[PDB]
Amino acid sequence: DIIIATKNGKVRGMQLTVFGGTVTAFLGIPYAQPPLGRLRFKKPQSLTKWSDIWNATKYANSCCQNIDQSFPGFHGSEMWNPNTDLSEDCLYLNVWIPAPKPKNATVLIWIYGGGFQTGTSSLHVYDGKFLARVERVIVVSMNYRVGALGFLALPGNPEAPGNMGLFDQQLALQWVQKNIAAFGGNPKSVTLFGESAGAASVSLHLLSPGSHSLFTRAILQSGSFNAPWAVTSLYEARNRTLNLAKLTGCSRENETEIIKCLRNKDPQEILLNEAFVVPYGTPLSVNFGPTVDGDFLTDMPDILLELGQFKKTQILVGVNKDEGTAFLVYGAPGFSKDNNSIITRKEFQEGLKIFFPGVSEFGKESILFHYTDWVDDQRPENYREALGDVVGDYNFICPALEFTKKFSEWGNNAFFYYFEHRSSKLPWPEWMGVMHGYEIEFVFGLPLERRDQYTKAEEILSRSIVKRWANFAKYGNPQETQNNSTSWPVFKSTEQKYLTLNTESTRIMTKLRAQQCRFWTSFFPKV
Ligand SMILES: *[C@@H]1O[C@H](CO)[C@@H](O)[C@H](O)[C@H]1NC(C)=O
Ligand SMILES: *[C@@H]1O[C@H](CO)[C@@H](O)[C@H](O)[C@H]1NC(C)=O
Ligand SMILES: *P(=O)(O)Oc1ccccc1C
Ligand SMILES: [Cl-]
Repeated sequence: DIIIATKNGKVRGMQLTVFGGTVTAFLGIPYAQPPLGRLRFKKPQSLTKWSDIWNATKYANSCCQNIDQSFPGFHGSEMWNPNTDLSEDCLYLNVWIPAPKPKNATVLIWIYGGGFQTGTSSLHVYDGKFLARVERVIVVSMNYRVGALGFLALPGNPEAPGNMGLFDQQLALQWVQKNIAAFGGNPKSVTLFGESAGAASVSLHLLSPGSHSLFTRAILQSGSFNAPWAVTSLYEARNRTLNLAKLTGCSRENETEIIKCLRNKDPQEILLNEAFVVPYGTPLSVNFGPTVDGDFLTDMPDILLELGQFKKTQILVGVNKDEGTAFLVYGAPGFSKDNNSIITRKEFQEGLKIFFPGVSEFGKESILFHYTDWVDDQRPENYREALGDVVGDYNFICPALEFTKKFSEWGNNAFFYYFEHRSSKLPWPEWMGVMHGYEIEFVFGLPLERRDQYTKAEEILSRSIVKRWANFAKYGNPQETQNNSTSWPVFKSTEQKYLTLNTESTRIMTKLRAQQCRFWTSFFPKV
């Protein structure tokens, strides 16, 4: 039997055999009072002590959320869908520790993406047993509230102050601080890592004074707070909270009464109205996400970044070669996962309307002008490739690069990667390339399991990535020192060196998407 005593009480785990070894999993440990009843939309309350033991032997409830129903039965989309019961009672976390119990282990804390609207820690691609086994780090991941239940904002008013889901994450980092030493973890060596909204979450913890002392280093996969989908303004969070109230018939005059009304609704009624709090949406709509609450976030984060107001430490940042492709089949005319999606100039233009609904005629045209000046000729996939690049560059790549330059300008070592490998098992079609979210299985070490139909070259690549991530967490330096590897250089501004990740040749390059990103971060914010 394997029992650990934590501040709030005893917890029992279970033994897992991985790679001829053993890993101890503590799945579903509670870290806050369930935010039910009068607690909905509030910050998370600390947990009530318990006698007896807590059986942490299965993944807990996932947080209430709408599910992707565009491709029922298709693994490509359903692998991201929640794999545990949905419930408002969902504030739990997981711990994987190597066996035997480590002495002073570096800790990796995972934060999932999901556009702040979806996600759960219990996904197969976030299984931390491989990392614990192979690198002897301890892996932690938590569930946190998403959508309106987690980001509904009536700013000021503590009944629904905004950013609750970010505070869920923060209370969990706190739990690691007070508890991880009992699991053989080193609270002084904690690395946050996350992807998409997870990565943008990590970036926000870098700015939040309440998070400063709760971690050491940070890894941001395909995401940062300066991404255009990442932070809702005070003015439009307001319109959204109100619109949600009208739709749900909770429009009151006393703001606190509106919240009280919203508290006596079935989550389904709130989930089903979330999508219409906006006049026109995009496949990348974040209807309820982070705001400037004056608490977790004390000012507009672009200002804090620009002015050096963040945790001074090392960061590891990167993106995938075809970030934008994933989103083209959730709306763009002429696009399908089931054919090669050769679209026309008119389908491209219509495609911008989908992705940039609120921008001017001139704005959509400026994008067209920048991305359609090509050569030879008359290449049928021109418009197809270009639209994917538009969405990728604007939503992910350029803000990640920009974040990194700005962060590095204040003295800290930063490391940038460009993930170029399309998985051998990718269920999506070839034209969609190296998709958003498909580096994760490599980071978490799935290809190490050689019964899982990955090629050997993928096993090797994953092993190197796992080693780089682990060395970054342990030592702030994402090198692989033992197997004649390419050194990964710091990303300085001006020089802007980055490292390519692929199965064949690993290369140092400079100035990723220079021309494109010049268009986005300099010209485009003016339109
Ligand atoms: C673990 O490591 C830290 C250094 O980061 C040290 O301060 C702490 O005392 C160590 N605790 C032990 C002995 O496990
Ligand atoms: C609104 O109602 C709440 C709950 O009864 C009360 O606490 C608050 O003081 C009221 N505020 C206003 C502006 O009437
Ligand atoms: P992530 O996979 O969470 O991608 C989304 C989805 C919806 C909205 C925004 C974003 C970044
Ligand atoms: Cl509080």
